[PDB]
Amino acid sequence: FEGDLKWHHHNITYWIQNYSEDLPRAVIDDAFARAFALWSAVTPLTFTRVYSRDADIVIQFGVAEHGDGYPFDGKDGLLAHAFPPGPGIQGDAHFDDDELWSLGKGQGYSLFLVAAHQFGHALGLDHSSVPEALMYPMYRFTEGPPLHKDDVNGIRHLYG
Ligand SMILES: [Ca+2]
Ligand SMILES: [Ca+2]
Ligand SMILES: [Ca+2]
Ligand SMILES: [Ca+2]
Ligand SMILES: [Zn+2]
Ligand SMILES: [Zn+2]
Repeated sequence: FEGDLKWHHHNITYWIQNYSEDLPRAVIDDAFARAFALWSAVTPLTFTRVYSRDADIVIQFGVAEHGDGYPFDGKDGLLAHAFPPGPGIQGDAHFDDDELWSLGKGQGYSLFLVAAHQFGHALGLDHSSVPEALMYPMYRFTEGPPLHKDDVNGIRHLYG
């Protein structure tokens, strides 16, 4: 009788399929690892980076129509999107490479912050109505801690 789209295994894998040319590959790797670690700390879930098309969460940079019927829209506007837990395209996270990806300081959008938000979706979270929460549906650059009680409550409601 229990519902919520969620992963039914606790060790989730992820594959960085390609790379934006806006940042060094190591910096991109580290941004995604940091975004997963945000979630990992407060949940029984683990995240394992793999090199495999068969990862749970496939990560892809793309522009305009990129093969899922949810085209990106050029600069600004939509930044990224992610599908809820499930097989194949489900669980995957895509980033609009018509954006300038950075660490959010000076110019462009923080790849770390956007990815942390997308990974919330990829793990089954919807949007928050709390302006301060990571899952609030608007980008605000911050240097400080992104998680709010509401984000932690949401993920723990799903996974314990
Ligand atoms: Ca964990
Ligand atoms: Ca865009
Ligand atoms: Ca997937
Ligand atoms: Ca870009
Ligand atoms: Zn997409
Ligand atoms: Zn969102």
